[PDB]
Order: sequence, then structure tokens, then C-alpha cells
Amino acid sequence: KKMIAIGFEGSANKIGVGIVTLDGTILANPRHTYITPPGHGFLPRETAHHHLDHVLPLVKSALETSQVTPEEIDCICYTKGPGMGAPLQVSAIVVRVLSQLWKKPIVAVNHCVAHIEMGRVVTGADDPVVLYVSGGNTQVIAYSEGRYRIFGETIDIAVGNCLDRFARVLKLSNDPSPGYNIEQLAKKGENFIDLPYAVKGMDVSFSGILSYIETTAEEKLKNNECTPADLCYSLQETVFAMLVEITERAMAHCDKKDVLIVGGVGCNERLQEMMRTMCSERDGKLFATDDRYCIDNGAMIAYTGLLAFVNGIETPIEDSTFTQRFRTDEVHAVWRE
Amino acid sequence: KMIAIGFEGSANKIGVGIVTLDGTILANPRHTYITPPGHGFLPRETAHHHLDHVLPLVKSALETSQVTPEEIDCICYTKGPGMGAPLQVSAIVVRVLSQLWKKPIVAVNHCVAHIEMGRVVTGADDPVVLYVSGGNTQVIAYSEGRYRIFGETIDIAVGNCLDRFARVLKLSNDPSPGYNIEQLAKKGENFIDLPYAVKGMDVSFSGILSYIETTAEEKLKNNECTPADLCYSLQETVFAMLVEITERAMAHCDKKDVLIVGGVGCNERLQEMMRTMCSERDGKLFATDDRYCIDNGAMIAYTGLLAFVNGIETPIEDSTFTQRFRTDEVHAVWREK
Amino acid sequence: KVFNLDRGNTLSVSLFSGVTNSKELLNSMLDGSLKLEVSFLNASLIPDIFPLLAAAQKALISKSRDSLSTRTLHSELVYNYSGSKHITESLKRCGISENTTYILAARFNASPVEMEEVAKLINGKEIDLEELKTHANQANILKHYKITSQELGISSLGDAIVCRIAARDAL
Amino acid sequence: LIKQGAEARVFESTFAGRRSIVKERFSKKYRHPILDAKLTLKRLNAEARCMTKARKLGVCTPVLYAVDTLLHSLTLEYIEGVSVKDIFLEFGTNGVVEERLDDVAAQIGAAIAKLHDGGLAHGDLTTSNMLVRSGTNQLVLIDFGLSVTSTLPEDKAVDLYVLERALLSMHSSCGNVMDRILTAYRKSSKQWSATFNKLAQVRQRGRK
Amino acid sequence: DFSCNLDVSFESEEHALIAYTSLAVDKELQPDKVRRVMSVSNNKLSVHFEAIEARLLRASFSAFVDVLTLATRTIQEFG
Amino acid sequence: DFSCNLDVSFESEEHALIAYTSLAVDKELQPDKVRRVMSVSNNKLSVHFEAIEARLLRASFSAFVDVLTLATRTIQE
Ligand SMILES: [Fe+3]
Repeated sequence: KKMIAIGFEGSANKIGVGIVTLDGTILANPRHTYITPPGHGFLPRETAHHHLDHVLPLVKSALETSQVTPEEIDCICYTKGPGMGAPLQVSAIVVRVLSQLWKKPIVAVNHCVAHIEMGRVVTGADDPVVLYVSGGNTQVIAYSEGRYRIFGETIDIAVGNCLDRFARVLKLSNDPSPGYNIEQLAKKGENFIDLPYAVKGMDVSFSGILSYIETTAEEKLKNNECTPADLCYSLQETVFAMLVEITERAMAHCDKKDVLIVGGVGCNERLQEMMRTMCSERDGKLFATDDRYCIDNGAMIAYTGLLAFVNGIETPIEDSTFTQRFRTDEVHAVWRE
Repeated sequence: KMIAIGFEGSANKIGVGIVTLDGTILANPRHTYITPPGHGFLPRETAHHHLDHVLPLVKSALETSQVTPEEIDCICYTKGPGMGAPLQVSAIVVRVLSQLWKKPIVAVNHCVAHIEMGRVVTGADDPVVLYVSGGNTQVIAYSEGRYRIFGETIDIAVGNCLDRFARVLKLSNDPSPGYNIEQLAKKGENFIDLPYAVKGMDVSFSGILSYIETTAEEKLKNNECTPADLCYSLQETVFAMLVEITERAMAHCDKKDVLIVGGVGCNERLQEMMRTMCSERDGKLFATDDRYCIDNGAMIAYTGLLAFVNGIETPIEDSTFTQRFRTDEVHAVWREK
Repeated sequence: KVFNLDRGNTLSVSLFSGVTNSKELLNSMLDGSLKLEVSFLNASLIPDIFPLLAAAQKALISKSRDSLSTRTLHSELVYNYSGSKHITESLKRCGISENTTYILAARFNASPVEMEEVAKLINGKEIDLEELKTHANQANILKHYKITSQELGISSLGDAIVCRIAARDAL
Repeated sequence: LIKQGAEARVFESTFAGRRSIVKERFSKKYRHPILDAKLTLKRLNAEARCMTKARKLGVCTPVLYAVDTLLHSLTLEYIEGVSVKDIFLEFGTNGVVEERLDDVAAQIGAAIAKLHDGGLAHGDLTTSNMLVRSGTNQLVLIDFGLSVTSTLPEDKAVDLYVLERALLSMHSSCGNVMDRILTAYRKSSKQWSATFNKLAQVRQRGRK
Repeated sequence: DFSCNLDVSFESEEHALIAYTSLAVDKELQPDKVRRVMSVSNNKLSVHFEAIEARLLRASFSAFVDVLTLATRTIQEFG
Repeated sequence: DFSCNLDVSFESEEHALIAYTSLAVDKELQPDKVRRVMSVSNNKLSVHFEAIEARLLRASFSAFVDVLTLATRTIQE
């Protein structure tokens, strides 16, 4: 019998509830998004208010779409983190109440492992080294001895943060996302501008690059020497070169066959094109899922929760806490072994 | 000498006035809750603005007036009329100040404050007083020791009419929509027909506002007239109608001099037409000025000074602010004596 | 009889009963064969000389400002006495029809010779200007002018007729 | 020139060889030319209509002689009579004749009821307004400048309230006439109940 | 149904009594839906508020904390 | 400095115990400035908040009222 685990994802302004089966099929994936004024980042309090407004209708829509009665749900999975405290605590309260009413065990689930496993079951990849690059994460993950160890990551800031900050500097619209506007404006780019080389060892840095390109943007817009399209083109090409170079170095170090990419920032096309070209040069394949899974959602967490529960490892109802950094390596794989 | 302090918060404008008996303002830090353009004011956010500003505002009033709190003869709050929340904040602060300073609370009406401030500024002894503001469009005459109203809008005030007509046309909100309407009408050159809407000794503005809104919406798309012409025609029509009403008021009570007060008194076309009428009928219009006609604490404090030096007082246990407080209920004991 | 009007103008009046050539008078009015300007009114609709004097003042004002809505000043007068905004119906009812042998003939500032020759032109019996009350058709006056019984109890018919003639333009 | 009103003028002249008065609504300067023409025409029509309707209700009024559209003038019959204020001053100074006062109160109450039942207010029922015709002791009403047409009993109650307030203002030297006028209106009117309820409501409003 | 008591510690008895009396005279807009009573003990001002519904309770306590903040600022300015 | 003690009405005892085992087991934001204790007697809650600052206590009030209404709206079906 396909045992069903109900999971939540609220690590960001994206609220989602997930129901999955043993094969990874999503019986219901309702989801809701929060919008922000341009040039600024969302604050936790109004985000939590939005989460409170939308959490009950999301569960209602999940139970309607999946057409699965809550009794048939076998266990409840809550996203331990990482994520903001308020939506995580709202999800924790809801899962605790649902567990107390339905008498189902609770399990804490990580988010990056969820991304990795859902990408694995979607793209059909066997076991690739994964680059997760987004607004909140930028890391290289490889499986080893039951632990999803980190090989490469950003040293100062996730490049998603740098891209969003520069988009705010360029006053680009937040609808549908600053990243998409940046990508389109770079596609309209004509002039390239040099940027500092800030790759230390096999990792990357972006704070100095972001500061330098912000200064360059201010100087060039003040003097009207170029359009923001050229600025976006330069930033895009430079950061793509750095990221693909460190990806190649990690790929050579890890001694793999093919590589997987995931994340909202991974929605770009110039990256996937040139990096798949160099992968074909390196006798490697590109794995790249659709934008539906690159963004956070509940069915993401639900499948990893199912994997954890089927083995037999549980979690006490009192330990349903959260943390600002729920590191991936702290989770020991037992389903694969 | 005798000095009275008055608080005015019946509208979005907030004022902390401190006055003497001669009619001369000692200090007047007046502040406004500057609403975003295209939007009005609501009691909750206005109360929040008052919460943030009134203590700095009271400190500014004390610094500007340089008058010790003990020198206050009476502390007076605008009882109303007006929206509940700002009057309620004013009630709390005046209660606290009365119980700390050990000073008498006096409830003060708004229209009486306007009339008294205008009369003391212009030196008139007993004229018909026309108080026109955002929420008030009143023609008032002294009679038997009571300020009896004889000309009044039944549906909506002229100031509110101008305001939401401007919002229909989406005018700016600095310093006031009426000022922007006046600036626009300064370029108006064409007359526009408006129906005759004076009955008895009163005027109705809701029908007038609906008609002018319909005409503006019909003419803007058809480019038949400019908004300047609409504003100029509306201004001339409403002020001619008010001339007729106040002339009937002149005839009924047999009055000669004329006083104009309120926000719209800041304009000049009213003064020109009124002085023309006074010259025709051997009257003497008395002029207006901004600091002695806009909503602030000076007039409130002056009416409170009259009430306190006459004898009327209200105990701290009777500090019951009212959303509605008519002018005639105020027994004008100052003038009979 | 000649009676003075405003600004020094005068009007000559002549009432005739038993008119035998009323059809000829109407035909001459239609074709304009008669050279002299003259108006013929159904004299049964007149209680006093005062309404006629008021209509004369109205026609005098119309002529002085040259605002004669109708082709002739006398037709202006006959339309004025009707008190209606419809010229054709006014002429049909208050103006002479084929059933009016009790006819009033008037002229503006007329010389005695003109009135004598007009009297020669008409085959009828001349009557004074005091029998109107005896010959007033009050029933049709109430019918056409909608005079209320309350109006009759506080004022005379002539006053109501004069008020309506004045207030025609007020509607 | 006899008198100049707040909005118009009244003049003395001769109409059609009869003694006459001319109420001329000369163009005031508080209106723009087209605006002034429109309001002068409309209010002239309104005054003529009010006189016609008050005549239709059996209330004696000055007779309208002629209307000059291009001059905005009202010609009215001249009336010989005595003012109510003079009679009441005589009552206060030389003694009140109770039978004359009762007859006057009954007549004015009947006239007020007759005007009120027609759904047309007057608004200026002041002792200077109504006159009593000499010899025939008949009551006449003038000065329709503030006449407004409406069926609301509020207007009738306000009219009666203003009348009694004016009677109080002109001093009680002739005695209290409120009881007499109320009894006359009761004996004359038919919808008097609602009118007196609204009159009492207005009285409580104005007392405060 | 819903209710609780709140305490505030003042410098002396006088400030607690002033706050008690100043907020006491404040009438209640809807006595049929909310109710307030209170006690004073030393410098501790205890306010037992009881409301029927959760949203009304939350709004009432929000306004109550706001006006308490007003009173505290005024007293601290004029201590 | 500031404090409040909610006592809440509930139909059955198990509802109060559900609210306890749901909210109480959760760890609040920061013990340094605020303290929270909660107990259950019969079907009646006794929830005491103590705080240094009224604004922090009011934020806690908002969160607590919202989550309690959430729990009720979850139980009601
Ligand atoms: Fe105002």
C-alpha cells in the first residue's frame, strides 16, 4: 500500500503543502506566492501574516486535489529548516495540532536533501553531483557514505542575494521576479565590462564583485556611458564563468560522470547552454529540471519525509523545533543504504 | 495675563494651540497626516500618526510658546464633531494633563472656535459668519445668546464635495485638494451649466457633486472641456449660490457686516465676491488669512479661554468626548455678559 | 372709443353685434385685402376692457422692440389675448372663427376717420364697452383658463384672465 | 421709488389707466450674465406660478397685471388696507378688542390651513406680510419671494414655528395668541395632527 | 469568555492612581460586547479586561497597550 | 514588568490538553527578555506571559491569539 506523508514548506515567502507517493508522484501540489515592493526585501511579520491567511486554504486544496482523506495520511513531516522562524513555527504548530488530532508520527525534514532527491526522481539521474544555486543557497553537494557532503559553496554571500541586490540597485521590477528582469535586460545587453576575479581555491565570492559592479553601475548611469543592459550582460557572463569554472573543478575533483543543477538562479539559459557544451567537452551530461521544482514547495519536503519514515527513524513530538542553519550533512542517509 | 491651551484633532490635521485673550497666537505647531495621493484618511492610521507626533508636537508647542504649564488658565480639548479615534487620543492626553498639572478640562466645539477666532482677528462685533471647511459648510448668526445656524448643507459639506470631486479627477494632496482645484481653476476660462439647487435657506452638494462628476467624466474623454474649466465653473457656481444663501441670511436677521472663516477662506475669489456684495449692499466684508482660518489649536484654545473666564467648566469625570456635538448646545454666555 | 396706453400711445375700440359678413371679414383677414391694420377677436371671451389694455401693452412692447412673433402687430395682439404658446390653436380659438358674429375691432393710435370707415365696412350694430359682464361667457372662460371655484370666491374672472395672460411666458 | 428689496425692487406707476405697482426684478450683479439671465427668468416664472397656485387655493393675493419678458417686471394691483402689526400695536397700546382679535386669528388660521393643505409652503408668514382689506376686512397675502413647493409636513411645521416666533418677537402687548391660532388651525385643518407633532418636535429642537 | 489582567509598575502610588483614574473615565463604546474592571495595588496597576470574542479582545488589548504607552510617555515627560 | 494571564473557555478537557501539547511544547523566540508559562486545569487554560517591554508582549499576544484561533479552526472540523 502506498503510504502517504503530508508535508509543509514555508522556509520563504512561498507557502506550499505536499502529498507524495512512494514513486514521487504528486497527488496534490497547491502553492501560494507573496509579492514584495520593488527595491526592498520582504519582512518576516507580513510574510507570517500571509502564511497564516493562506495555510488553511492550501491544506484544504491539497486534500481536495489529492482526493485522499486525512485518515489515509500515514505520517506528518515538518520542514525543520533552514528558514525564517515565523513561518516555520506556524507550520510546526499546524503539524503538531494535526498530529494530535489524527495520531500520526511527526518527522523533521531538511530542504536541500528534498531538492536533491526530487530532482533525482524527476530527471532520472542515477547519482550526480548537484549544484544548488538560489537566493538562499549556493553549494555543491555529493553523496558519500550516507552523508550528503558539501564540496563547494559561496564564501561570502549566495549569488542569488547578490543578483537580487543588484536588481534592486538597477530598480528592476519584482514581477514576476528580479532575476527574470535581469536575465532579459542582459539578453538586451551589448557591452561587456570587466569584473574582479574572486574565486578562492575552488569556491566563489561575490561581495567584492557586487560592490565593484554597483560602483561601475552608478558611475556609468551617472555619466550615461551605457545602458543597464550592458551592466546586466557583464554581470551575467562574469558570474556564469566563475560558477561554471568552480563546477568544472569540483566535477574533476569528485570523479563523476554527469552533473545536476538546481535552483531559481538555475532558470537562466546562457548558463545551461554553455555549461552543457563544456560538459559534452568533458564527456558529461547536464541534468536540469523545470522551474516548478527549482522553486520551493511542499511536495519537495514530502518525498524526503516519506523516505525517512519508510526506514523507521522517527522524531519525538517535543523536538519539533527549527534552526536558522539546518545543515545538510547533519542528515544521515538510511534509505539509500 | 490669561492664557488658554487647546487641542484640535477632529480631522486629519492636528494642532496644539496656545492663545491669549486678544486673539494673538503665541505658538501653533500644526501638522498633517500626509495621505498618499489618491487616498484619504482613516481613523486608525490617523490615530497612529497622532500617537507618533503629538508628544513631539506638544514639545514643539511648549518650545515655541515658551509658556510654563502652570501659566495655563485652562486646558481645552475639541469635543467634536469628528472621527472617534483622534478625538479619543486627544481626550486621553487632556485627561492626563488635567490630572497631572491640576488644571481644568474644558470641552470646546469646533464651529464656535472658528467663529470666535475670525471675529477676534477681524475685529467685527456681530456679523453673520460663514464657516466653510472640508466637513463644514455653515452660515451662523448670533441670536438670544446662542449661535443659531441658518444655512447648512443637508447631505455633504462643500469641502468634502471639492475633495472627492478632486479624487474623482485624482488631484494631488498638497497642501490640500481644494488648493489644487483652485490652482487648476485659475486657468479655467469657460462657463459650464449647473442646475439650480438652492431650496429654502440651505444647499445640497451630493446632487451637485454627482452632476459635476458625470459631466467631468463625459467631457474628459470627449475633450469638450479642460479640467480647469470644470473647476472654475464649479467654483463660480457654488460661490454664487452661497452668495444668494448668505444674502437671504442677511435679509432674515437684518445683519450688515460679514465674516468668512474655514479652510476655503484661504482662497481669494470668495473674498472678492463677498466684498463686491458688501459694497453693493453697503456692507463690510472682513478678510481672511491662512494662519487664522485653517484647522489648528488656536481657535479651540480661544473658545476655551472664553468658556473658562466666563465660569462654565467640566469635571474630569465628565470628560466624555462625543462624535456629535452641535453648536447650538453651546450656551454662548460670553457674549450676553 | 379711444383709450390711452403707455408711452403716449392710444388704441381705438369698437364692439359690433350681429355681424352679417363675418365670413367675408375672415376671408379678408386671410388674404389681406383690407389695407388698414385691424384685429378681430371673439368678443365673447372678454369680461372687461382691462385685459384688452394689458394685451395692448404687451403688443406695444413687442412692436417697440420689434419682437412681433407674428406677421402683423394686430395678429400679435390676437395671439397675445389667447394666453397660449400654440399660435395656430390660439388663432383658431381666441381669434375669430366662422361662428363669431359678436366681434371687436381695434386699432393702434387710430384716427377718427379710420374708425368711421371701418364702421362703414362692417354691417353690424355698434355696442358700448360696458355690456361685457352681461355678455361674458363665464363657463367657457372657466373651461379654457381652468379657473378654480376657490379662485372665483376670492377674485373676479377678469383678474384671473389678466393673471394668466401675464403669466403665459412663465410656463 | 417706493422700496428696494434685497433681490429686487418695487416701483409705483400707472398700468392701463389704473393705479398700479411695479415689482421689478432688476438684474443683480452677483451672477454672471448667462447665469443672471437664467436665474432671473426661472425665479420670475416661479413667483408667477406661486401667485397662480395660491390664487387657486382660495387665498387672496395681489392680482398680476402684466409680465414684460425683456424687462423682468411684475405689475400688481394696489390694495387699500391695514397691516396686522398696526392692529396689534393698537391692541397693545389702547386695549385689546377680544372679538376682533379672535376673528383675525380665525381668519389667518383658516388661510394658513388652506395654503398648507395644497402642498406649498410660504416661509415668510410675518405680520408685515398679510394685509386686511379696508371696508371688507378681507385677508390678503403678498411677498412670495421665499415661497417653496413641497409636500413635507416639516415645511408646514417650520412655517407655523416661524409665525409664532415672529409673534413672540413682536412682543406680547396684545396678549398670547398661540392658543388662539392653534385652536383656529385645529378647527380649520384636517391633517393637523401630524403638523402639530412636527411643530412640537421643532419646538423642542429650538428651545434648547 | 476571553480575558486577562495586566500590570504596570510606576514610580510611586500617585502615578498608578493617575493612570487608573485617567483610563477609568474613558467610557466603553460597546458595553454589551466587552467589559473592563481593574484594581490598584502599590505601584502595580492591574487591569482585568473581559471580552466575548477573540478579534474584539485583540483589538481592545492593542488599543489598551497603545494608550498605556501614551500615558507612560506623558508621565515620563512630566514626572 | 508587564504580564497577562489568559484563561480561555473550551468545551472538553481534551481540547485544553490539545492546546497545551501543541503550543506549550513549542519553544518561544527568546527567554532573555520574556518568560512564558502555561498550564491546564479541567477544560480551562491558564497562560501567563511576562515581558520587559509592552511592544514585545503585544507581538507575543498577536502570535498567540492567531495560533489559538488557528488551532480552534483546525479542531472544529
Ligand atoms: Fe475643519
